[PDB]
Amino acid sequence: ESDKTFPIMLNGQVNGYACVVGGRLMKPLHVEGKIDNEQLAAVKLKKASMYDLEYGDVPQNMKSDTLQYTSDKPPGFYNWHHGAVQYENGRFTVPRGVGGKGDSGRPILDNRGRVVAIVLGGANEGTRTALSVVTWNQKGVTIKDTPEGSEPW
Amino acid sequence: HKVDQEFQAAVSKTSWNWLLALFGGASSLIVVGLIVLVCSSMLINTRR
Repeated sequence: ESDKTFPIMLNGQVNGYACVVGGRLMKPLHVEGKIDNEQLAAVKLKKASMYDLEYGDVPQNMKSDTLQYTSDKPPGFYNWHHGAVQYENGRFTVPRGVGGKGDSGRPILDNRGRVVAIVLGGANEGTRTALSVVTWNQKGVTIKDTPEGSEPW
Repeated sequence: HKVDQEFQAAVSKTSWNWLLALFGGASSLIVVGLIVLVCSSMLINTRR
């Protein structure tokens, strides 16, 4: 996480995190700010409105050292910056009160240290916090899982 | 002149054919564009 995950600043405040996956950088569109790394500041970010996220091709030096996405998602518990995140019934939740605004774009990690989703927002459901996250699929399909009342962090 | 000059008839059928072709090409094109947009919306709805 620490090596390959760059905050976005705004007036000196972090309001999200950007991730370099599969040789390409990604950042969420609802957050507005300045990327920390200067080398990635010059990347022209192609915007995909449906995914509320911009993607770009990282330079040669950093294209070798990137996180890998994954498609297979054995249901259960998954790693995250704020601990273990729980997956069942095609939905990602966390114990309530964990995570909040400015945590957008932090990747979801698996056991072998590979990315399975990127957190975009949350809905606090009292017992837990439903997380609106973009995910992959078996058919190589990118899907924007968003629970009812999704609040884009 | 023994007859008044109208408009709806005082245009040659060949000229009418050309004019209709150049006016209907754009209409067909915009129809195809709307069709493609609708098909794309159905695909993106299905594959979300």
